[PDB]
Amino acid sequence: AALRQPQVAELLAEARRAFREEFGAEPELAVSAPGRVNLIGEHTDYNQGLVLPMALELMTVLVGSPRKDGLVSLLTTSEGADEPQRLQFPLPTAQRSLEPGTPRWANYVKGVIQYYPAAPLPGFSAVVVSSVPLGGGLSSSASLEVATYTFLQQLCPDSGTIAARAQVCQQAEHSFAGMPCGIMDQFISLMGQKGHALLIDCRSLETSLVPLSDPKLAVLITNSNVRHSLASSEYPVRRRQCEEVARALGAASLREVQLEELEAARDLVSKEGFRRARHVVGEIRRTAQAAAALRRGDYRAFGRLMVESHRSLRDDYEVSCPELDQLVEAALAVPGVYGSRMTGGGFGGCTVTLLEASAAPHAMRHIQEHYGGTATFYLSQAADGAKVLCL
Ligand SMILES: O=C1CCCC2=C1C1(CCCCC1)N=C(Nc1nc3ccccc3o1)N2
Ligand SMILES: Cc1ccc(C)c(OC(=O)c2ccncc2)c1
Ligand SMILES: OC[C@H]1O[C@@H](O)[C@H](O)[C@@H](O)[C@H]1O
Repeated sequence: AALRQPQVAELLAEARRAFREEFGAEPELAVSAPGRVNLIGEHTDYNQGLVLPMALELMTVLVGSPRKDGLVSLLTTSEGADEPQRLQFPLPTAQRSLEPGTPRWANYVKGVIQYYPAAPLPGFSAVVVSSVPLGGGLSSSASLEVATYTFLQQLCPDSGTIAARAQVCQQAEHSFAGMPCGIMDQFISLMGQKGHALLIDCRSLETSLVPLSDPKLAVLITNSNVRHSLASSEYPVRRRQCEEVARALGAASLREVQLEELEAARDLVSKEGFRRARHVVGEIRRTAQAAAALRRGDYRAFGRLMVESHRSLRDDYEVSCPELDQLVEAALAVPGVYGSRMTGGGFGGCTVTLLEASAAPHAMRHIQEHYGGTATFYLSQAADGAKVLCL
């Protein structure tokens, strides 16, 4: 009974009802954008590396209608949202630009509106709902940024590219939520497809849609139900650390750097600096193998790379925590688990376990009553990206 069921028809239903009640009318548009689990490729995106996320059935829905009066009126019904649940503001102009503040959940919608590249953007009324656990490491913020962006395209079609929309959503994250993220979470929330993982090349911005085509197996996502303080603080520190190496090795990005390179050039960089880049340059290689493992149906190599990916995160990148360490070591003990790791930024959030669909229900007995803290489970079919339903 720890396993949360998606209930996506219900989430749209609740969003419509709450719109009709709040604004006096049926909403004209529904949009959705999913949260994400990163199978492997941790802390590689911002080092121009490779990531292998898939989109979750956990999503953010905006239901809404254009206004004439050039203002934005928002209601969120998400339980975890900080108060107030409602915010109204005028559209930004040459004169007045939006600014982050209170409430925080609105900062994501403001940021996307502030950097939306097309015109003219009319005002709108919208209800915001999400089944993505808020700050639980499955990209609630990217799904609300991308759900917002998708709603704005219905108001004012952009004439742009998938990467342009990801960088808009990424800019809102940087400027309005003070989180200097890579492109992974936005890219996956835009481009996900049911029954596929998405290999992203964060140097070239090439993307591959890789079938998840053994249904014998599952990905179990485990919510540790913690966020440590160091989370917010440490993500940029790591990022600045990766960039100092790249300075010192005359590389424009760590991507360009290979493990033979870094071992021969230690003297050039810090002992921390060398171990930060040892993850990244290590990780990027492990992903490329994990992609090529997935296509060959080599579940057991992908598994083992995954554990390497955790051990590099835990020991070299130091962005795991005892709770994650303990959900991973606990998963890796269960026969038919190919692999387990922390996913996303770390310091709390979720693990992702690759295992047999028959073995998965053994785990949720076991994890719940052999996990120090409280487990929540998602059994994730790989899902669609950003979607529109005309109402
Ligand atoms: O405070 C933090 C720390 C950083 C991680 C982060 C949280 C909070 C920020 C604002 C409210 C409190 C939780 N929210 C999100 N994301 C998000 N808030 C949403 C609201 C409605 C719909 C979808 C949403 O996704 N991320
Ligand atoms: C990394 C990897 C390698 C191989 C396989 C078969 C993988 O899993 C799926 O194909 C799959 C996952 C979840 N739901 C359905 C299918 C994953
Ligand atoms: O794999 C680490 C990831 O951490 C995420 O939470 C962040 O939003 C991504 O851009 C990426 O840096």
